[PDB]
Amino acid sequence: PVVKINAIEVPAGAGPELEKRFAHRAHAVENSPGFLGFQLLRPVKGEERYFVVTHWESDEAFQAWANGPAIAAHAGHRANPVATGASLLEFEVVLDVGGTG
Amino acid sequence: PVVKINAIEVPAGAGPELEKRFAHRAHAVENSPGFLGFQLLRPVKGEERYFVVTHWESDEAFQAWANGPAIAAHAGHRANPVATGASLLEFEVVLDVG
Ligand code: HEM
Ligand code: HEM
Ligand code: HEM
Ligand code: HEM
Ligand SMILES: [Cl-]
Ligand SMILES: [Cl-]
Repeated sequence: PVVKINAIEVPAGAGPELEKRFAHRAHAVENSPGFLGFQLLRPVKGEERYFVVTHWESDEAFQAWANGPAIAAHAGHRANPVATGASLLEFEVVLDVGGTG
Repeated sequence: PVVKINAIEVPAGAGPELEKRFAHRAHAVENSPGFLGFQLLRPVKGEERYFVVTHWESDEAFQAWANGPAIAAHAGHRANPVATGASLLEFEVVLDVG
């Protein structure tokens, strides 16, 4: 599997509103092919950006969503953005273990 | 829950060996209190560092481990470490959907 993280620059003070918007749209990507879930991570130390950590079965699955449906879903909305930049960080999962055994 | 990521600088070429070392030691943290697992993420685009993404029930559980047992578990071992730097990135989980 792969991990695609949007590392989003959020002005100081804007975090609560950004979190509210993500919580409201939390199920926006549900059932997209190859999609395995996401987390929104609020920065506490060592990073100032929020990390939007998304998980996919493959890079092709991610690319299909990001280039097609993700973009199309924007028409007929528009409130924001509060973010002032983003960087996509892309990775392959080498290992994934749980906490117990 | 919280996420503590060690973002480790690995020299080009050293990735395979680093991955081998983590795979061998993959269950080193198992059953530590508050520990919920980890992933090792190999960088493909937009980052050059490996991300060691660890999951904890609380910051306190992480701090207990990092300051105590994680350090003590090094004695009586030698490997020449391949990484050339690391940054701990710390976060709180706002939402986690499947
Ligand atoms: C510069 C480019 C972009 C801008 C300005 C933008 C801006 C926005 C804004 C304003 C929203 C609505 C949030 C709100 O206020 O409720 C949104 C939602 C969203 N964005 Fe974008 N975005 C961009 C690119 C992308 C890309 C490239 C992706 C994914 C590959 C993406 C994925 C999403 C998703 C999944 C939502 C939630 C949609 C829903 O609730 O149905 N965005 N974006
Ligand atoms: C999968 C779950 C995702 C959700 C629910 C989501 C939702 C959102 C929302 C609500 C915004 C507007 C933020 C604001 O008010 O400033 C946004 C912005 C944006 N998203 Fe995400 N997104 C997701 C994944 C991604 C991914 C993986 C990417 C990268 C491929 C991405 C790229 C972007 C970009 C480029 C923006 C505009 C940021 C800016 O203007 O500086 N999104 N997304
Ligand atoms: C500059 C400080 C550090 C150095 C030089 C260092 C170096 C190393 C080396 C060489 C190994 C063995 C890898 C192999 O098989 O070759 C190792 C293992 C490990 N390190 Fe460290 N490390 C440092 C700090 C830390 C810290 C702060 C933590 C956690 C908070 C940590 C957590 C671990 C863990 C969980 C292992 C797996 C081994 C086990 O305990 O069974 N290290 N480290
Ligand atoms: C929980 C799973 C973890 C495992 C299995 C693990 C394992 C390892 C291993 C095998 C090394 C040596 C890598 C090499 O050969 O260069 C290492 C190095 C190190 N680890 Fe991790 N680690 C874990 C989590 C952490 C965390 C959360 C931290 C954050 C403090 C950390 C801090 C360090 C540091 C500071 C080094 C030395 C990096 C360098 O010398 O540049 N480890 N760890
Ligand atoms: Cl985002
Ligand atoms: Cl590490």
